[PDB]
This record gives sequence, C-alpha cells and structure tokens, in this order.
Amino acid sequence: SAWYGPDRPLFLGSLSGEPPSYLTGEFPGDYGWDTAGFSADPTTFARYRTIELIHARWALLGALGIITPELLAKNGVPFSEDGAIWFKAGAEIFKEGGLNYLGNENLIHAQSILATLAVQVIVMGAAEGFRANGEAPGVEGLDPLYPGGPFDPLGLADDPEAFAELKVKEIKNGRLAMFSCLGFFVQAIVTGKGPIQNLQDHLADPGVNNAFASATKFVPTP
Amino acid sequence: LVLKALYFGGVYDTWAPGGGDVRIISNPTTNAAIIFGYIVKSPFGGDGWI
Amino acid sequence: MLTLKIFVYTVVTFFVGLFIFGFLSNDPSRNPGKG
Amino acid sequence: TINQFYGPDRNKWLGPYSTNTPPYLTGEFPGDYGWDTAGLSADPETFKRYRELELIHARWALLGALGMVTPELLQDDDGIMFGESAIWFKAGAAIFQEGGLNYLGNPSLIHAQNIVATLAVQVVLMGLVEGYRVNGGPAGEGLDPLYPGEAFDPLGLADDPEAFAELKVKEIKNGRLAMFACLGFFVQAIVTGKGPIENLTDHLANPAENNAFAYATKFTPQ
Amino acid sequence: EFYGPDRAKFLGPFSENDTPEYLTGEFPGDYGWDTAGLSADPQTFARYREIELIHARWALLGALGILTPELLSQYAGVQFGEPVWFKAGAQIFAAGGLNYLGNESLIHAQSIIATLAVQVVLMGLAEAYRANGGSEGFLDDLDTLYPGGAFDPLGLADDPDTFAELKVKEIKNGRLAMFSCLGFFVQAIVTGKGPVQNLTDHLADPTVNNAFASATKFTPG
Amino acid sequence: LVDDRMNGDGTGLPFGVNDGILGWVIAGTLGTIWAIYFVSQKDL
Amino acid sequence: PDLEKWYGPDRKLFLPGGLLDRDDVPEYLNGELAGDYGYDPLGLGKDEEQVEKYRANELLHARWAMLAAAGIIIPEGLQANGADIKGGTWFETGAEMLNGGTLNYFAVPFGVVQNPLPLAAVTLIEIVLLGAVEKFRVDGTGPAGFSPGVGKFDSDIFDGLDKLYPGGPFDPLNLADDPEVFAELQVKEIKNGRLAMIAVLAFAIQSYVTGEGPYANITKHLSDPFGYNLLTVLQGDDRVPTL
Ligand code: CHL
Ligand code: CHL
Ligand code: CHL
Ligand code: CHL
Ligand code: CLA
Ligand code: CLA
Ligand SMILES: CC1=C[C@H](O)CC(C)(C)[C@H]1/C=C/C(C)=C/C=C/C(C)=C/C=C/C=C(C)/C=C/C=C(C)/C=C/C1=C(C)C[C@H](O)CC1(C)C
Ligand SMILES: CC1=C[C@H](O)CC(C)(C)[C@H]1/C=C/C(C)=C/C=C/C(C)=C/C=C/C=C(C)/C=C/C=C(C)/C=C/C1=C(C)C[C@H](O)CC1(C)C
Ligand SMILES: CC1=C[C@H](O)CC(C)(C)[C@H]1/C=C/C(C)=C/C=C/C(C)=C/C=C/C=C(C)/C=C/C=C(C)/C=C/C1=C(C)C[C@H](O)CC1(C)C
Repeated sequence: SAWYGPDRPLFLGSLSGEPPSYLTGEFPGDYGWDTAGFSADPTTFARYRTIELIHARWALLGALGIITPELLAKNGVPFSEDGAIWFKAGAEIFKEGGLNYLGNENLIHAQSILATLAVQVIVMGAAEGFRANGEAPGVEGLDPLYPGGPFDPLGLADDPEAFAELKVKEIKNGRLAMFSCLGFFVQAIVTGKGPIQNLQDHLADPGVNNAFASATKFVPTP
Repeated sequence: LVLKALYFGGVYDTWAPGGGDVRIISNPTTNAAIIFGYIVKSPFGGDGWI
Repeated sequence: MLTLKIFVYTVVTFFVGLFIFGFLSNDPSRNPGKG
Repeated sequence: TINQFYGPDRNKWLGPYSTNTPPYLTGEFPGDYGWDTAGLSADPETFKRYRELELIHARWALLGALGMVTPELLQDDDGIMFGESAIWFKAGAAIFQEGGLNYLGNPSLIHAQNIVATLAVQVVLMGLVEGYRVNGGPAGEGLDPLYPGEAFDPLGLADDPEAFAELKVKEIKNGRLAMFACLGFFVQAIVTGKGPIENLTDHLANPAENNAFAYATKFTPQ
Repeated sequence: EFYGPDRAKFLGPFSENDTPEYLTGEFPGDYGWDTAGLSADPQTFARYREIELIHARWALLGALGILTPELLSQYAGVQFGEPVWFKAGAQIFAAGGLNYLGNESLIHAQSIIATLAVQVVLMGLAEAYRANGGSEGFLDDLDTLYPGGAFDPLGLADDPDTFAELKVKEIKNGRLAMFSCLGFFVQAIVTGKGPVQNLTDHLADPTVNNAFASATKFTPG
Repeated sequence: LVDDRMNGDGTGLPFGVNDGILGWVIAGTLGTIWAIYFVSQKDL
Repeated sequence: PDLEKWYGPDRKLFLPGGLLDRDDVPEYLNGELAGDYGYDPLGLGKDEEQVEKYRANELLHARWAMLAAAGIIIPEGLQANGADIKGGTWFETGAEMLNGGTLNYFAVPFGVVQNPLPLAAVTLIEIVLLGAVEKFRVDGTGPAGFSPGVGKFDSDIFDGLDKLYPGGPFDPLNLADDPEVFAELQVKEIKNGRLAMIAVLAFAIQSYVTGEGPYANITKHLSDPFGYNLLTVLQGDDRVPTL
C-alpha cells in the first residue's frame, strides 16, 4: 500500500506533518522519522542506512537465538541452569561439562573460550573484510548493502516490486528485532530473569507483575 | 453483569458454605490461562468444555 | 503409546489444515457460474 | 540593547578570548554564543533541528526543575502532608501508597491509585499534544515550530520585536540554566540519595566538608 | 605510506576501494576509518580532527601518568600513600595529605578546594588562550593545532617531510594511548586493582588470570 | 500400579495436550500448511 | 463548519422527521438563531423581535446556570471527598455564616483559606459590584480596563459591539473570528446552557425531595441503583415483602 514515494505511511500517522526533504521515500523503511537531522547529506545517510540494516539482521539473529534455547529448555531440552538464560549462557563454557549444544555431550562440548574467540575473530574478520570492500574470491560486483547472488540461493529477489516489498518487510522486522533486543537487554538488567520467564511471570498476574513492580529497586539510599 | 455481581448486591453462590447464599464477588479470577483453558478444553466427560 | 497420539494428532492437524486453508484458498472463485 | 546578543559584537562563550567562532554561527537565533567547537551543527538543517530540539529541551527542563524543587519546599515540619514523595526521585512510589498520591495533604485532590490508567491517559494526551506540535491542530495550523504565539500567547507580551528578541534570549538562557540544574539534580540523586533542597541545607550547614568531595570515593571498585 | 591514495589503511586490502572520498590522506592518521560517516562534512571533519588530537595528547600524558607511579612502587621500592591510580585522588583526604614522593616537604597538600580553584583558574586561562590562538598581538597567529612558536624550543619543527612523518607518529602514539586509557578505565571497574598488578597477575598464569575470569562479575541476579 | 498409563483424562488439558511435543506438532503442522498456502498466493 | 444541521431550513428539530414535518414549524423560526429546534408547543415566540428579546434572557439564564451547576456540584463533591469546606451543600451554604461563622474558601490546588468578611459586608460589595456590572450590560458602557485579548482598552470599545456577544475584552483567547466556528460554538453554548438550566432545576427539585445534595444523590445512586432512587426515597421507609 504505497510503501515508497511521497504518499508513504509516516511515523506519526495523520499528525506527522511535513517529512524532511532528504527523506523522499527512495529507500526501504522510510517513515519520515528524523527529528535530529542526522541524514542531512546523503553520504552519512548511506552509512547510517547500511549500519541500520546490518544491526537489523544481527538483531533478528540475536532475538531468535535469545528466545529459542530458553523455549527449548522450558519445553524439555536439558539446559541445566545457565544455558537457558542467555545472559548467563556465556558462563556455560566455564563449567566442567562445558558448552554443549542442546545439552548433548557428543555435540560441540567446548571448553577453550580462548580458541573459540580466536576462531570467531579470524572468521568474522575475513567475513567483515569481504563485506567492507565489496570484493570476495568468488564474487566481483554487487550492491554492497543488498548483495544477493550466493547470498540468495532460492532467488526470491527477482522482480523490483516483490524486491521492494520484501525489503520493507526486512527493515521493519529488523526494527522490531532491535526494539525487542533492547527490551531483552533492559529486562535482564532490571529483573535478572530471562525474557520468556518475564513473559510467563507477566501472564500469571499482569495487573501487579509488570514493569512498575521493579521501578523501586533502583532507588539510591543516603 | 460484572458490575451487578461486584458492587450491586452480588450473585447467588451455590458453592457458599451451608447451602449457598447471595455473595458479593471478591477477587474475580482474571488469569488468562485458567479463563481460556475452559475454551480450549475438550467437551467430553471430566472436562466438559465450558 | 505417546507416539501413536503424536501421529494421530499430526494427521488430524494436517487434514484440518488442508480443509481450513483450502476454504481460505479463494473458494468463491471456483464458481461455475457468472460472478 | 539588542546588539549584545544578536550581532558580530555579541556575547561569546569565552568572553574576550574567543575569536574563532564558527562562520555558520553568524548570530540570528536565541543564544548563539558561538559554542560549536565540536562542529555538530555544520549542516544548516541539522543546525535548525538541533536548535528546535534544544528549545524544546529547555522548555521541558524549566518545568522539570521547578517541579523537582516545589514539593520539597512545600514540605511541612512533621511531614504528614508528604511522605517519601516530597523528594522528587521517590515520588513515583506515591502512586503505590495505601491511598494513592494526593496533590497535597488533603485527600480530595487527584487521589489516583492506578499507575497503569494514569500512564495510559498521559501517553494518549501527550501523543496528541506532540502530534499537534509537529503538525498543527486546534491551537494552530501553519505557525512557527518554536514560536506560534497565537493560542500560546494570550497575555500579549510579545510586542516591539526588538524586545521580543531579548525575551527569546531570556527564555533560552533560563532554559539552559534549567537544564544545567536538572543535570545537577540527576547527578546529586545518583550519588547522595537526598533531595536537592536537603543537599542545599546540608551544604549551608557546613560548606567546608559537605560537598561532592564527601562522596568522591563512593564508586570506588573494591 | 601514511599519506596519499597509497596510504596504509585500517582494513588493509579490505579497505582499498571502500574508502570515504573526503578521507584523501592529506591529514595524518588517515587510515580511511569513517564507516559511520561522522565527518562527511569538511568543517565537522576539522573539528573532530582537533578533538582527536587534543585527546591524543591528553591521553599520552595520562597513560604516562597512571603507569609511572605504579612502576615506581614496583622495582626501586618508592613508597606512596596509595600507588593505585584510581585510589590516588583520595590521598588528600588522608591525615598526611598528598606528597609527591612521600616527602613531607615536597607537596603536603590538604586543601582540595584550593587546588581545584587554582587548577580551574590557571588552565581555564590556558584553554581560553588555546581556543583564541592569542589575543591582540601576543602569539596572535598559528593554526591552534600545530603552534610550534614558543612551543618547540628544540627546533624540531623543520624539514616538512619528517615533520609530517612525526605528525603521523604522534597521532598513532596518541591513538594507542587513548586505547590504553580506555583499557585502564575498563580494568579499574571490572577488577578494582592496579593495571600493572593486573599485568603481574596475568603473567603468573595467562590461562586463568584473564578478562574472561571476571566476565561473570556483572551478571544480574 | 501394575501398568503404565498416560492419565490424561479430565484436568482440562488444552487441546488434550499432555506433553509439549503434542502442541509443537500442532503448531508445526498448522504453520507449514499456512506457509505453503502463503507462498502459493497471487493465483487466479 | 458543519452548520447545515444547526442552521437553515433543514436542521435538527425537537422532533424527528416522522413526528414533525417542516410545515407546522412556526414561521418565525427559520434557523437563523443558535439552537433553533422549532420547539414551540405554546404560543410564546410571537415574532422575530419577541423571540430575540426572549433569547436575551435565555442566554443570560444559560450563562448563569452553567456557573450555578458547576458551583453546586464542585464544593459538595470536595467536601464529601475530604476537603475542609464546612458548607459544601448548596441549599444550606448560606445558613452556615449567619452569626459570623464565616465560610472557608478552597482555591485548588492550594486552597483551604478563611474568609474574614461578615455577611453584611459580602452582600453590600456584591450588590454594589453586580449592580454596576448589570448597568454596564444594559447600557454598553465601560470606563477603562485591561484584558489579555485587547490591551488597555479605552471606553470607546463597547460601542457598536454585538448585544449578548461582545467580542474583544470578553474574548481573550479569541477562537471566534471565523464566523462558521463562531456559529457552531454559539449552538454549543446555547445547548450547554439549556442542559445547565435543566440540571439546576433538577438540583433544586432533587434537594427538595431527598434533603441532600446532588453529589450525595449521584454517589448513593451509583452505590445502590435499585436500592436508592426516586421511588425508593418516595417509599418513606422500607417495604413489606410480597412473599
Ligand atoms: C553482542 C555480543 C555479546 C553480548 C551482548 C554479550 C553479553 C554477555 N556476555 Mg558474552 N556477550 C557477547 C559476546 C560474546 N561473549 C563471549 C564470551 C562470554 C563468556 C565466556 C562469558 C560471557 C558473559 C556475558 C554476560 C556478562 C554479564 C554482564 O555483563 O551483564 C550485564 C549486561 C547485560 C545483562 C547485557 C548488556 C546489553 C547491552 C548493555 C550491550 C550493548 C552492546 C555491547 C556494548 C556489546 C558491544 C559488542 C561489539 C563490540 C561488537 C553478558 C550478558 C559471561 C556470563 O555469562 O556471565 C554470567 C561469561 O562468562 N560472554 C564471546 C566469545 C565467544 C562473545 C563473542 O562475540
Ligand atoms: C574569561 C574566561 C572564560 C572561560 C575560561 C570560560 C570557560 C567556559 N565557559 Mg564561559 N568562559 C569564560 C568567559 C565567559 N563565558 C561567558 C558565558 C558562557 C556561557 C553562556 C556558557 C559558558 C560556558 C563555558 C564553558 C564551555 C566549555 C565547557 O563546557 O568545558 C567543559 C569544562 C571542563 C571539562 C572543565 C573540567 C574541570 C575539572 C577540574 C572538573 C572536575 C572533574 C572531575 C573531578 C571528574 C568527574 C568525572 C569522573 C569521576 C568520571 C567553559 C568551561 C558554557 C558552560 O558550560 O556553561 C555551564 C556556557 O553555556 N560561558 C561569558 C559571558 C559573555 C564570559 C565572559 O567573560
Ligand atoms: C523524564 C521522566 C522520568 C524520570 C526521569 C523518572 C524517574 C524516576 N521514576 Mg518515574 N520518571 C519519569 C517518568 C515517569 N515515571 C512514572 C511512574 C513512576 C513510578 C510509578 C515510579 C517511578 C519511579 C521513578 C524513579 C526510579 C528509581 C530511581 O531512583 O532510579 C534511578 C534514577 C535516578 C536516581 C534519577 C536520575 C535519572 C537520570 C540518570 C535519567 C535521565 C534520563 C531518563 C532515562 C529519561 C529518558 C527519556 C524518557 C522519556 C524515557 C526515578 C527517579 C519509582 C520511584 O520513585 O520509586 C521510589 C516508581 O515507583 N516512576 C511515569 C508514569 C506516570 C512517568 C511518565 O512520564
Ligand atoms: C580525566 C580526569 C579524571 C578521572 C578519569 C578521574 C577519576 C577518578 N577520580 Mg578524580 N578523576 C579525574 C580528575 C580529577 N579528580 C580530581 C580529584 C579527585 C578526588 C579528590 C578524588 C578523585 C577520585 C576519583 C575516582 C572516583 C572513584 C571511582 O572509582 O569512580 C568511578 C570510576 C570510574 C567509572 C572509572 C574512571 C572514570 C572514567 C569512566 C572516566 C571517563 C571520562 C570522564 C567522563 C571525564 C569527565 C570529566 C572531564 C570532562 C573533565 C576516579 C577513578 C576519588 C578517589 O580516588 O577515590 C578513591 C577521590 O577521592 N578525584 C581532580 C581535582 C584535583 C581532577 C582533575 O582536575
Ligand atoms: C548471531 C546470533 C546468535 C548468537 C551470537 C548465538 C549464540 C549461541 N547460541 Mg544460538 N541460535 C541463533 C543465533 C545465535 N546464537 C538462531 C538464529 C537460532 C535459531 C536457529 C539459534 C539456536 C540455538 C540453539 C538451539 C542453541 C543455541 C546455542 C548458542 C550458544 C552456544 C552455540 C554453540 O553451541 O556453538 C555453535 C553452534 C553451531 C555452530 C551450530 C550447531 C551445529 C550442531 C552441533 C549440529 C551439528 C551439525 C552436523 C550434524 C555436524 C557437523 C559435522 C562437521 C564435521 C562438518 C551461543 C552463546 C546453544 C545453547 O547452549 O543455548 C544457549 C543451543 O543449543 N542457539
Ligand atoms: C434498532 C434501533 C433503532 C435504530 C437503528 C433506529 C433508527 C432511526 N430511527 Mg428509530 N426507534 C427505535 C429504534 C431505532 N431507530 C425505537 C425502539 C423506537 C421507539 C421509541 C423508535 C422510534 C422512532 C421514531 C418515532 C422515529 C424514528 C426515526 C429513526 C431514523 C432517524 C431519526 C432518529 O434517529 O430518531 C431518534 C430516536 C430517538 C431520539 C429515541 C431515543 C433513542 C435514544 C438515543 C436511546 C438511547 C439508546 C440506549 C442504548 C438505550 C437502548 C435500549 C436497549 C437496551 C434496547 C433512524 C434511521 C425517525 C424516522 O423514522 O425518520 C422519519 C422517527 O420519526 N425512530
Ligand atoms: C531513527 C531515529 C531518528 C530520530 O530523529 C533520532 C534517533 C532517536 C537517533 C533515531 C532512533 C534511533 C534508535 C531507536 C536506535 C535504536 C537502536 C537499537 C535499539 C539497536 C539495538 C540493537 C540490538 C542488537 C543488534 C542486538 C543483538 C543481539 C545479539 C547479537 C544477541 C546475541 C546473543 C544471543 C543470540 C544469545 C546468546 O546466548 C548470547 C548473545 C551473544 C547475547
Ligand atoms: C553546546 C555544545 C557544543 C559543544 O561543542 C558540543 C556539546 C558538548 C555537545 C555541546 C553541549 C551540550 C550540552 C551542555 C548538553 C547538555 C544538555 C542537558 C544537560 C540537558 C538536560 C535536560 C534536562 C531535562 C530535560 C530535565 C527534565 C526534568 C524533568 C522532566 C523532571 C520531571 C519530574 C519532576 C518535575 C518531579 C517529579 O518528582 C519527577 C519527574 C516526573 C521526573
Ligand atoms: C574512528 C571511528 C570511526 C567509526 O566509523 C566511528 C567511531 C566508532 C566513532 C570511531 C571510533 C572512535 C573511537 C575508537 C573512540 C574512542 C576514543 C577514546 C578511547 C578516547 C579516550 C581518551 C582517553 C583519555 C583522553 C584519557 C586521559 C587520561 C587522563 C587525563 C588521566 C588522568 C589521571 C592521571 C594522569 C593521574 C591521576 O592519578 C588519575 C587520573 C586523573 C585518571
């Protein structure tokens, strides 16, 4: 329903006013929300756009990888006490049993955090270096923000109409994922429990077991 | 109906001790799990749906 | 015997899903009439 | 008169030791002391966005400071008209009292007990207000984003614009003092645990020791 | 090297093409790292350059200032009240005050308000003169970033090729200093002990005394 | 107890679900049928 | 805008289309006044001059009864909720300070303050104030004053001003320069005032019937609707059950 152009939906509904001039609806996820003038020149608008989409994809992965192991732990998969809650999952590799995938001894069973970090550093260094320059040994020229090709094996992005609607879906889902990831970060600090645990605690008695029940735990004391 | 059972004389409770009485409803069970477990219940014996 | 219940639940859900989404699959356009 | 604040010979951010004022701060807006040494307002549209943002921040912080000062000032001797709620950073717990929060000691004012209901009403009203501010509504349609002055200036005041400019500068510096005092209130809340008026009285009790240096070792990691 | 389109860059070959057009290598320290586009504008690039250089000098001074008292507590047994850097500011609050090397006749400072007042007045004047770049004839010139005049007494401000090379050396050393100072700030919070003593603890056994050992300190309950 | 039973009679089990695997196969079957229906859209 | 339902020949009437066709509406009600519903069961409208002369009194009654209804319902509610009013009930408010026990004025949100004025002084200044006010109303002359709308207006501002709708000093917030919004706000004012006169009459008759204030009436009615209403208070005391 007109996801681009001048008649795009905006970030305040009918009370949005005049959108900024630099936001013409050329790019996906344009709701006209720039109240601080960050995107005055299009170069930093491009840098902020690629940073936003990279953060969006990383947050989709993060939200899925935060929800899924805890749901599996509550549904039967043996995550003992720290592998379930994501903010203590990093402490799982320091036990004698180590980091086991799905609680299986034969799966992964990692104990060297140094080796894990070194492998992650070199692999992500190669991957982000290939992403940064736009050239890889196996692919020559693509859109540095929307590559496709080897990254699109099923080929859902062929015609511009569905490519644009799927781009809007991607950026909006990533924005929801970033919002939920910030929610996870604040919920872990404030409540000290997992996200699914906070949700189930909210479902028991939402009138009193909400965020306002934890508003008096950060009060300074003289 | 909710206001009638809460603040306007209550409703007749047959489960009140002694044989039932006109009771004022206090602390209605607003928990979604137990409320909708009636809805997703089987309609056979022992469950009876709603 | 839990496996039998899981299998029966899967088959029932499969057939009920075909029914529901087949009737969602624009059933009035399978009209042999005009309109 | 007006040349002290709206010209090349205006007041600066270092006095006589500031000749390198940025060229895009010629001076035609309230304030404009030349303090853009980090250069976040090089783009004129970014500059106007930040100016509008700063004026809104100032107008919020004036009310914020006067609302953080007033109930502590209006506290009586025995403290029966205010419980812990006289201190600004523990006033929210006034909604969780046995009778809710009353505006004063007598219970006939406000007497609200549902934090969720008052929050929902507050969000709805503030959303309508901010939408009218950024778009235009009953109070105005195409007025200035900072100075509408039609339905928001009923007492007249803004005559002879050579003095209205001085009044604008009065507003922006009072708001700057308010934001500075609001930051002071926040940092005092973090480290002392007492209200700002209590901190003022304790500083006047003995200024040789009762200051921030008495709390300089609070966050020492042990 | 460190200048021009063939300059060394912040991702090696991985940054040979995707480099900002405004980062042409004319100014030292240019490795092409502006992936956020914070200095796309030339005036904000100049302001951020000045901010970065002042931060570089300040953190070089700081990194030499919060290490040398602890190394003097090490080695040749120089005694202080508390050689730890993040617990040094409280030494004025002690009965013996603050002394430079423990000698009672060296500093013996007890008035924290007076030392704050003299410091703020003195270097408020100094930073006002730095931002102004002189006032009515007295050093009323120079770029307020590389003054040289009455600031390079030994006369190393000559031979512009090696001057630019030394500028590259300075900005790289300052970037290392700010990275190390951020490391000092983070280690102080997560351990509560001195940096060189953390180094000594790491040298005893690197497989146990590492940052991962204190990674569970800030977990929420 | 001479023999093993599920003991699922009564108790108000949601959709008669006693183990989470049952609800998960309900969700999976409905979701994959919905996914096939959703991918096979814009027809006729 | 949207003046096609409160003005003109096709407008909202006191009876719908089936009840009241437009033919038997009186010929002097052509939808040019605010709040014209064509309501004339009895012959009191006469002609246009008569209906505007009576509209003068209607508007005065409306603007008085709005303040009357608010000043009846507010202090009794405050006294019932816990304010120190001592006389929030409207039909016994005057009798409190008969012998010098002067009332307390409650200027929210910072009220509770004594009024050190006797009844003779209060009624004397009230007469010498509102007699001058009504003399200014029926003559259209004011000496001098300052208003937020027009600043430091002289005596030559009330001449030529519309009767019953004098703009300027009485319109500091304006929002009446546009004639369409002015007309719809006029019909809003006359409808609110008619509701207020009805409410004040209800207050008086309710007080006469039950002996307590309207706030007490509404609170007890929401506490027990079937157990407390007009038929309950007219029963006198309880009722013999029909068992
Ligand atoms: C985005 C990445 C990322 C995040 C958010 C975390 C978060 C966490 N790790 Mg961790 N890790 C991450 C990556 C990695 N970790 C490890 C290896 C470990 C180990 C071995 C351990 C942890 C532990 C912890 C927790 C420490 C408790 C704490 O600080 O609580 C307060 C903080 C929070 C509750 C959440 C804070 C969210 C928000 C403020 C973060 C904002 C962004 C960050 C600045 C991250 C920036 C990343 C950039 C540089 C790429 C914590 C929730 C420890 C643990 O489980 O302790 C119980 C632990 O033992 N991590 C590796 C190597 C494989 C990583 C590689 O990428
Ligand atoms: C004549 C000398 C003169 C000097 C030196 C200054 C200096 C200053 N003026 Mg200023 N002014 C001067 C004259 C004049 N001013 C003004 C009008 C204004 C205005 C209107 C404003 C200023 C402001 C400022 C400040 C701007 C920069 C800043 O924020 O730095 C930051 C300062 C520092 C970093 C100093 C820190 C010192 C340090 C010892 C403090 C303690 C550190 C802690 C121990 C650490 C705490 C954290 C740790 C624990 C993690 C600055 C300190 C601005 C300001 O900030 O106002 C509040 C401002 O808004 N001036 C006028 C009238 C025309 C002047 C006339 O002569
Ligand atoms: C700018 C707005 C704002 C601020 C700063 C606060 C601050 C606070 N509220 Mg709060 N509230 C605010 C708005 C609202 N509150 C409530 C409802 C409540 C309740 C019901 C309660 C609080 C409580 C608290 C306190 C939490 C305990 C504490 O000391 O924490 C540490 C914080 C400080 C010591 C103060 C310094 C804060 C500063 C560092 C942060 C400034 C930036 C902010 C993050 C704001 C960001 C933008 C906003 C829009 C999100 C705290 C001082 C609780 C309380 O008082 O318990 C005794 C409590 O029970 N609030 C509502 C709904 C009506 C609000 C609506 O706008
Ligand atoms: C860049 C400057 C600077 C920094 C980083 C510090 C840091 C510190 N000083 Mg300090 N000071 C500084 C300047 C000055 N101090 C003092 C006078 C004192 C006294 C009298 C005392 C301290 C103390 C402390 C410590 C507070 C306890 C703690 O653990 O806090 C939390 C620590 C951290 C969170 C980590 C370190 C801070 C880091 C995050 C800084 C990041 C940048 C800052 C935001 C800079 C802000 C100010 C700038 C703009 C001027 C702390 C590590 C106290 C102490 O030693 O207690 C044992 C103490 O008693 N300082 C003066 C005046 C002579 C200063 C400058 O003129
Ligand atoms: C970038 C986002 C992100 C991040 C940072 C993490 C991070 C983490 N995840 Mg997670 N996850 C994510 C996204 C993410 N996940 C998403 C999107 C999903 C949904 C699919 C999951 C689902 C998931 C599950 C189910 C589990 C984790 C687990 C973990 C933790 C340990 C991972 C591990 O065991 O090694 C890395 C894992 C792999 C490399 C894949 C596992 C492959 C298994 C062993 C199958 C073996 C393949 C094959 C048969 C054998 C290979 C043969 C070989 C010789 C070629 C770790 C902290 C585990 C945990 O302990 O919970 C905290 C856990 O069980 N994640
Ligand atoms: C299904 C309900 C319903 C609906 C949708 C309508 C709709 C309409 N009626 Mg109508 N009417 C109804 C019920 C309804 N009526 C009933 C029960 C009566 C008997 C009193 C009437 C008697 C009636 C007459 C005599 C006339 C209309 C007329 C009209 C038409 C326009 C004028 C008008 O709105 O009159 C307004 C009606 C009233 C002011 C009556 C008071 C209604 C108030 C608002 C009650 C508040 C509702 C509240 C929830 C209580 C409901 C009780 C509930 C528990 C059952 C309009 C299309 C007129 C017409 O036909 O045009 C030529 C006309 O002359 N109606
Ligand atoms: C637009 C605008 C305009 C205006 O005007 C201005 C402004 C205001 C500026 C704006 C806004 C902005 C914003 C909102 C921002 C935000 C962001 C975010 C939230 C991000 C996140 C983001 C987030 C993210 C990424 C996240 C991620 C996550 C992750 C990775 C996770 C991971 C994990 C997991 C899985 C699990 C395991 O076990 C562990 C871990 C490892 C932990
Ligand atoms: C200029 C420049 C230039 C260069 O170069 C660079 C730079 C540095 C960037 C710059 C600077 C800047 C600055 C200074 C900033 C700051 C700001 C602030 C402080 C704000 C605040 C601001 C502040 C604010 C708003 C505040 C507000 C407040 C409030 C609301 C409060 C409220 C309240 C009250 C009443 C009471 C109760 O009980 C509680 C509450 C409810 C809570
Ligand atoms: C390039 C780029 C590009 C992209 O795209 C974007 C971005 C991301 C933005 C980027 C990056 C950035 C960065 C890295 C930053 C950082 C910085 C730093 C670290 C600083 C520090 C800095 C640092 C510093 C100054 C420091 C300083 C220090 C000091 C003074 C010290 C002092 C002291 C002493 C001696 C003594 C005593 O007893 C203690 C104390 C008091 C403590």
